[PDB]
Order: sequence, then C-alpha cells, then structure tokens
Amino acid sequence: DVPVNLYRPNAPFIGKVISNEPLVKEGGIGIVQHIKFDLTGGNLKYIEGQSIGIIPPGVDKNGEPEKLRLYSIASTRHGDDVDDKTISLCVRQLEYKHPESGETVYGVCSTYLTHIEPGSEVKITGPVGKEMLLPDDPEANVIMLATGTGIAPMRTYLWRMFKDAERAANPEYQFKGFSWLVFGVPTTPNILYKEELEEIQQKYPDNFRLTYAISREQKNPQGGRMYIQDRVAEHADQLWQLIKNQKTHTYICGLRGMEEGIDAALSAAAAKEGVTWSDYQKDLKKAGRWHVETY
Ligand SMILES: Cc1cc2nc3c(=O)[nH]c(=O)nc-3n(C[C@H](O)[C@H](O)[C@H](O)COP(=O)(O)OP(=O)(O)OC[C@H]3O[C@@H](n4cnc5c(N)ncnc54)[C@H](O)[C@@H]3O)c2cc1C
Repeated sequence: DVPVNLYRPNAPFIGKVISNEPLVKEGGIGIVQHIKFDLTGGNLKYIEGQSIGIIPPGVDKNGEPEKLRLYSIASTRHGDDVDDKTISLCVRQLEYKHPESGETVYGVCSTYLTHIEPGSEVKITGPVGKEMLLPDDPEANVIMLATGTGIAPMRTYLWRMFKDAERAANPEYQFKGFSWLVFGVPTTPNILYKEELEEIQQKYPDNFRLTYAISREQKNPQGGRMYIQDRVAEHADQLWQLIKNQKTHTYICGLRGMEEGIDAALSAAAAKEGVTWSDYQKDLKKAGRWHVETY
C-alpha cells in the first residue's frame, strides 16, 4: 500500500517549481523556503512522513556529478491545494563557518533549492521512508518533537488531521485523538508555519496542543537558552503518561543532537514508576510507535 521509489536517481521525475516562498520572517535567523513542485505528467504518489530526493545540478569538487539530497515531504498526500497534483518541501539554506573573515560556505543542494525560480525543472526521486508513517487509527495520540525543518513531517500529519479540505477529502480519517507539538526554533520569526499552527490550535484546543521553545527569547530554569529538551523536561511527567497509552505514537525530527536530552527527561519520569525508559523505548520502537528521523 505504501508508495516507495516510484522514481530512482538513474531516471528521476522531472518536476517544475510552482512556487518558492520564504518561511522565516524579518528578524529571523537564516533562510527557510517552502517550495512546491508540479507532479503532473508523472506518477509520483506519496504519503505523510515520507521523503523525496532532489538531485542538484553541477559537479562536486572532484568533478563528479552531484548526488541526491533527501528532504522530508512537507505536504500531505494531496499536496497543499488538495488536488493530488503537487508536492512541497521545507528547505533551510545550509551555511556555516570555515574559520576565515566573511568566508561562509553554502550547501550545494539547499542553496540551489532556496534560490530556485518558478518554472525551473528539478530532478526528483522517491518517495522513500517507512519509519515516520502516521497510524490510520483516528484515536491515536501523536506527540511531535521537532526542531527547525524537522517541522516538515509534522506539518503533513497536522494538515491531514486538522485542515478543513483534508477532512473533506479523507472520509476514512477524521482525527479525534490528541496531538502535541513541541517545536524548537531560535526566534519567533523562525516559527515556520506559525499562523497555521496557531489557527489549528484555536480550532481544536482539545485535540491539539502547541508548545514552543524559542532559544533567543526564553531561558530554561537553569538560566540557559530554551531548547526543546528543556520543554520535554518541563512536561516530562505528562509526556510519559501519554506515552504509556497503547495508541500513542511519538515522532522526533530535526538536526541531530536532540534525542539525548529528550531521553534523559523521559528516563527520570518513567523511573518514578519503576520503569527503565531505554527498555520501554526499545519495545516502543519494535512496536512501531517510536519514530525518529534526525540528520
Ligand atoms: C531523511 C532526511 C530528511 C531531511 N529533510 C530535510 C528537510 O526537510 N529540510 C532541510 O532543509 N533539510 C533536510 N535534510 C538535510 C538535507 O538532506 C541536506 O543534508 C541539507 O539540505 C544540506 O545539503 P546541501 O546540499 O545544502 O549541503 P552539502 O553541500 O553536502 O554540505 C553538507 C556537508 O558540509 C558539511 N557541513 C554541514 N554543516 C556543517 C557545519 N555546521 N560545520 C561544518 N561542516 C558542516 C558536511 O561535510 C556535510 O556533509 C534531510 C536529511 C535527511 C537525511
């Protein structure tokens, strides 16, 4: 049932950019773009929580053709316009140090994508991934722990759950469980999809909780910048109590480095009831209820 590898890098789907729109507001750190691609003319189908590959143009420093980079699909299966014709990505421009004055390095594929024009043709592969799939059970609980562009799979879940047009398009999935997004970004301008996440919470105050960790605007109890692991620690007992439910699924997505703190917080919660979290978590992973995609 799950679509996988309908296109492969030896013969990718050539899609066209429909739109490329900024998600970081003025005063935010960095560049994150919402990029929508036209899928008409091919048969690329996908579901929520999957990824696609993008093959950037050009050669690397060794004169070899650039390989695909993976990006989490940011739209539901129907695409943003609920027409089954498009796919969207949430792409941050990678840029970093190499310790010289002004000398910034820009990532190949992410710079290509964040600056791409509508009408441009792009090499797309996939979809891939079966580790971040959403349960069909409408009564499932869904905990979402995201930093930065790790919001992307979370958006596909929340849009399927809560967008009016999605609910109209998916008679079989009328979500009535509880979902909780804890979302970590450096600033309020950097809150990707802020308006829509908050509109969802206002519509569905009993089915959706939104928690932010904004590092440059908030401090944890120890005086440090507020990160997602601090919010998990702050709510560790509630999160553990939700996780004990047989129908609760947890999803963790974003750049690597978040998991150690999340585990330490949940380990302290579970230990209060004589449970060793690492063991409970192993069984949760085996059961398909602990989902991680960090990069
Ligand atoms: C499953 C999956 C899903 C992903 N989803 C998304 C998504 O939704 N959105 C998104 O923006 N990205 C996503 N990523 C990451 C994405 O695939 C690319 O790795 C990223 O966009 C950078 O690619 P690039 O071509 O821009 O960089 P490259 O040009 O390959 O640059 C990256 C290389 O430079 C180095 N480098 C990177 N950062 C630093 C640093 N701080 N200091 C020193 N050296 C460094 C490393 O050698 C790294 O291999 C995902 C990755 C995976 C594996």
